[PDB]
Amino acid sequence: SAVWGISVYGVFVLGFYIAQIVFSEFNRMRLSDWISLRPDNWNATRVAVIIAGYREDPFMFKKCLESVRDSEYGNVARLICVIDGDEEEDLKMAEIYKQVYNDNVKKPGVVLCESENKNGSTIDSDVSKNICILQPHRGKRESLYTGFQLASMDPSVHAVVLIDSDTVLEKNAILEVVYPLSCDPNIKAVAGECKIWNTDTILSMLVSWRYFSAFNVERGAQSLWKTVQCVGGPLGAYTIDIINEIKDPWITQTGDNRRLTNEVLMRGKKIVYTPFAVGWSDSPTNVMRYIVQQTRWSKSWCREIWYTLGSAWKHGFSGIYLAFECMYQIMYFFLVMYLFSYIAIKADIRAQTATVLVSTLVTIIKSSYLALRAKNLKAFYFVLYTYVYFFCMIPARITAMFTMWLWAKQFLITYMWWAGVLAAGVYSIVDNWYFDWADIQYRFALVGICSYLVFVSIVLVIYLIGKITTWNYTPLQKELIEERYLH
Amino acid sequence: QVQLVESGGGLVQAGGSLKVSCAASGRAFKTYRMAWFRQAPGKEREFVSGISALETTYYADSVKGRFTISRDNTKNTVSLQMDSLKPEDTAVYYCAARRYGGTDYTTTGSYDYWGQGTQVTVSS
Amino acid sequence: VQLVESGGGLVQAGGSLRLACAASGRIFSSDTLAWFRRAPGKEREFVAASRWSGGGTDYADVKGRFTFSRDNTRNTMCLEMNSLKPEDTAVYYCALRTARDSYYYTRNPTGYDYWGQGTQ
Ligand SMILES: CC(C)CCC[C@@H](C)[C@H]1CC[C@H]2[C@@H]3CC=C4C[C@@H](OC(=O)CCC(=O)O)CC[C@]4(C)[C@H]3CC[C@]12C
Ligand SMILES: CCCCCCCCCCCCO[C@@H]1O[C@H](CO)[C@@H](O[C@H]2O[C@H](CO)[C@@H](O)[C@H](O)[C@H]2O)[C@H](O)[C@H]1O
Ligand SMILES: [Mn+2]
Ligand SMILES: [Mn+2]
Repeated sequence: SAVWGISVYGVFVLGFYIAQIVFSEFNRMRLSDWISLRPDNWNATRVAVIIAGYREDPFMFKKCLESVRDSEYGNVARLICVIDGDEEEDLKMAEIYKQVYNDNVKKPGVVLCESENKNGSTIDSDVSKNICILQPHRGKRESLYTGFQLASMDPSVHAVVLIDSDTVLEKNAILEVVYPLSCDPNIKAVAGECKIWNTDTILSMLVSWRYFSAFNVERGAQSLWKTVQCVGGPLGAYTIDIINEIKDPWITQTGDNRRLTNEVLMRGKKIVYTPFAVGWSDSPTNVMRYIVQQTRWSKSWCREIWYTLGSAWKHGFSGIYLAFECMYQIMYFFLVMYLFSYIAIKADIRAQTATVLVSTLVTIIKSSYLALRAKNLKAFYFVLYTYVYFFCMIPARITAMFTMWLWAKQFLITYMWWAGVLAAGVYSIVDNWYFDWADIQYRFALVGICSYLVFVSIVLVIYLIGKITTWNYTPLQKELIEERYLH
Repeated sequence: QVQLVESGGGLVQAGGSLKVSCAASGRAFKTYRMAWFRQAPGKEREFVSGISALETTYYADSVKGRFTISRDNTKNTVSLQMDSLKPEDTAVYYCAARRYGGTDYTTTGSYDYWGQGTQVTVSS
Repeated sequence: VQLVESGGGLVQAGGSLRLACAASGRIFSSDTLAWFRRAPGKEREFVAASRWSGGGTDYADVKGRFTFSRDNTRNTMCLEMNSLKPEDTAVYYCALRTARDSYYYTRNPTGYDYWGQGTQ
């Protein structure tokens, strides 16, 4: 029974991942074939770049603005920078914008989406000049809607680029997010790659490879069938007609970009993900903040599940993959929970050692593929993501399920999960307190657990050596620290 | 520590069967490797059979295909089923238990908790 | 951004000149680097422009004869004027335009806020 369950877990985890790898590779081949036909110095889609932010680091906001300005795309109509706030502290963003761009900061007294006349011409007069708006703080959706209306008042603008206030774009990110829109009349959105640059912490180092996997594999797989989720945010291109069609139902809903993407998909429109457009953002360095962020992400995903399933019904035989993935995530969560619960109350050393060895092996295979794809030996740190998942995501999923003092609603379930895991480990240790070197099964269990501990210790020591030698830092991170030292 | 009390025995004619049971009155029986030893009237103790904490059956020579050892952990017992007796199998059968031990499961000194012994005899 | 241009002098009829404009200060790959000519009298005359990353826009009077190149690594650009004529020898400026106020191509000297010193 235990062997059958472990084999089922192994196949269930390593078969969908292999299928996703194959689909992402085929999406990469399709996009490469599309790009190989792109004429040199191609600029046919007029683009307005939208930056929506709220009290970002003055250094990182300046880096984002400079990365936008230092972009090689030849057809950029305008830059729209919307700031969720007109308070005294929110003027720092305007000052940074004036440092990097013109003195066209506007402070309307109203939020554009909460007015009888929502046209961008009510708060703007010239579409040629880059614009900065200081609008009252309502949310990411309201600032994004103001940016959409400011971009839509120029009839010559064909597409729109959404980036975060902290995204350091590559010199060809805009070109590679806007090119796929012209390769298919039914493609109304493109998702770009987001890369974590601040790999100076054990959590951020693993979150960087989690982002790499979840973008490359898990979005090329969706883009093969052209049903990518969560487009926009750090980097994403939207056609102007589709946003003109879907902005009102999206803003009048009773910012995660999930509902915007589902509004695109519910109308039968294709969405691709390009791995050749890269924008650099950061990740939380704190475990607890990561826990609350993942709780919010899981709450958003669980809220937009019926709408996602309905969206993956408008595609005749496509969208079956989207529905299968939506069911697979739930089935995987409950499979992991059931496996841990079963092997935790039985206190069988053979089963626990087999489970940890199989999980380590499958994560080693996944990390090997990640290293091959990224050409980076640091992708083997992803074997340590098992701890991050088991100790931050499962509490996050349970909290999202249960919440849909302020400390209790955020961390009580996490602390209870930690206490339960500790109690299960202690019970398994005290229920199997014996030594028998004459038994081959006990020898196998002890040697397996000791080898697993030695492996994880060696990986941790390698990470520590890299941290001391600053070998874990991305080149952009080294550049950013060097720039910060002297401002 | 486990206190081992043994049952079974009696007389068998030839080519028959028997069962010897050993109940342990300790605390954590499922962690104890158990063993059955025989002592001939004019010889020393010999390892006959054994079962590990994770069930793994060991049998000696002239015993592999005839005996069968099992353990119950709900009722803390270890049982040896001698399904084919020969006149050489007339010996006192003891049960031994251990929790911590090395590679040697055969020597009398490998097990620290011992039973009293049930006389098992077969007459021609 | 400080622009300094070198190269230029007396040329006898048809020939070739190479003017190098070096920029002190980072360019943003969206700043249109141009060359403007000022004959004795007249006004500033646009002769060439190109964005710092990629592009190209040559004046009608110089189209075909003048070649515009950008190093993009040493922060210098070069203008090669081949098959010279007596009517274009006075002054070249190699101005710069920043895509801060707007991204619109200008071709007018007013839109260039950084200029060099006159070079024959
Ligand atoms: C009291 C002390 C002495 C020990 C208590 C902690 C252990 C009981 C914990 C620490 C590490 C835990 C493991 C860490 C990671 C995983 C991965 C998890 O599988 C995954 O989530 C990986 C997903 C993938 O394979 O990609 C299954 C549970 C398991 C084995 C956990 C089982 C319980 C372990 C051994
Ligand atoms: C009953 C089943 C129990 C739970 C099991 C299934 C739960 C699965 C949860 C999947 C969550 C992963 O989905 C995650 O969602 C969040 C928002 O929703 C997205 O997050 C997106 O929005 C946020 C904020 O705008 C941005 O910072 C982030 O850059 C962007 O990508 C993640 O990119 C996507 O990967
Ligand atoms: Mn930030
Ligand atoms: Mn960020």
